[PDB]
Amino acid sequence: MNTFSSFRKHALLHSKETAVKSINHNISFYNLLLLIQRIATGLKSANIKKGDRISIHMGNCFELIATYYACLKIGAVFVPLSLKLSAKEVKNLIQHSSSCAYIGDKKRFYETKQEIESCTMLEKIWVIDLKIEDKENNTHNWEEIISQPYDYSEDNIYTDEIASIFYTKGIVYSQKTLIDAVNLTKVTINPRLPKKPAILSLVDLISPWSILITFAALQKGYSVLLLSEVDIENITETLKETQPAWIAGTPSNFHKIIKNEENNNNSLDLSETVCVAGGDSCATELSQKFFECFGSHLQSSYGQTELGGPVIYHHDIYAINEPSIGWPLPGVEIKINNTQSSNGELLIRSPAKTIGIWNGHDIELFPSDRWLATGDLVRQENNRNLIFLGREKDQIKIEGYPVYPIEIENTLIQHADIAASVVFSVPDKYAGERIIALIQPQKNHSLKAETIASYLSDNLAHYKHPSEYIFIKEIPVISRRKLSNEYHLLKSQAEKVFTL
Ligand SMILES: CCc1cc(C(=O)O)c2c(c1)C(=O)C=C2
Repeated sequence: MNTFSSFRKHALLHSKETAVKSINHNISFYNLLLLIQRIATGLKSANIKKGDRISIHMGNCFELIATYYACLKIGAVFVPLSLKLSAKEVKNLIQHSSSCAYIGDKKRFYETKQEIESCTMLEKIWVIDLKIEDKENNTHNWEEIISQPYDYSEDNIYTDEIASIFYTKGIVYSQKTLIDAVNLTKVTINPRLPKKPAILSLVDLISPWSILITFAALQKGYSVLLLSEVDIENITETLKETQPAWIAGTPSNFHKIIKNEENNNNSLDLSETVCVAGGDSCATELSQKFFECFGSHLQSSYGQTELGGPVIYHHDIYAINEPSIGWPLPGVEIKINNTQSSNGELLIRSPAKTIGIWNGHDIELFPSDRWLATGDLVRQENNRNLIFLGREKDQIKIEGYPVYPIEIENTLIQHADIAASVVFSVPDKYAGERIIALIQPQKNHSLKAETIASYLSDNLAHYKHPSEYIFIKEIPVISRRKLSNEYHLLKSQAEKVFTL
């Protein structure tokens, strides 16, 4: 069982349950399968064949998930085009990917029309809500692909065959890569037992992590809630109405949800809700601000397209007082380049092996034993939790020993008088580097400098101690490199500078 057959099995055994819903629409598992079958028939009637690449370019809608599944059913290689791409970058990917067809919605197509319609290898262009005067040549209305009943034609799909290309470099997934990537993602979707759960991903469904989440949720029998851009702009209001059991988002997504409660009397109840902050870093500081706002125990996921899917999962960030990213998922193997130290660079190999990189003309094959160098520094505890020591380019050297800003910042944020902090170093003639702490005092809370110093005496080794404190009422926009370059400016704008 491949990804489409897994969906079809659950769809046919739980046919009347809701598979996908929006605020004002819903489709059952069975009716979703019927839509998928119609699209497949339309694709094959348009002479789309196995191995043909199809660029997909649309916002969150039921047709997007059905189109993925229709591509999987007939073996058409789907190529999702991020909504963040300009018209210029969209056309480049259509050309680079050697796509011969394109499926998009009205908003994205009309932003991109000449570019799309000037890619001459595109035999078919299907647009949801295509305007009638634009039905001509190879541009078709989406209705034409579903106008014909399912023809019950068979499909021979094999696990080694290409399934999709996800551009960061076009990362090629086989059917097996997707099976294994969804299997990793399934382990990270753990809604609480309802006293039926709906899954929400705030990342666009065109983006690989949401694709995997959606497959994984449907295969577990959950419904998937799809939100529009305006729905997410009004996320607190949307959440109060839709009440999903599980929410994936960026750290920025959840920071926004926290901010909205400050100014919205009627509190949103996320206490039963399981929330997963997804990224390539650590969510420890977010998790604890997230707990005293909502009483919810934030989780995190760590992965990237080159590793197939999520590879490291923290099912309870707030339970670990040090910054940490969690535990390798099943089959995930790690290596820490920590020669002669306890801390080192995290190297990962994933059980979801991507096939290679599409370079326009050939697939650059990956030796399936290759490790990925993350650029992140870790230490592995006895229980195999990965303590997160930050971004390797951010480490500081003090008397030869490495110092990790993320670690100092996590200690600093524990103080109630500190709203936020950023630690970085500046050059120093005879010490090499000097540690600076940029401290943001909590509003109203009166400042107070040696308190920080004495606090840090009690909690970090001396060599990690900042040599200097810059008190600033707002920290600029975070890149410790840029702030280090602005060190003299920061001091001149500072409300106070304390030098030890
Ligand atoms: C599909 C590969 C993948 C991509 C991304 C991303 O945010 O780009 C993420 C993860 C996996 C993840 O586990 C949390 C964030």
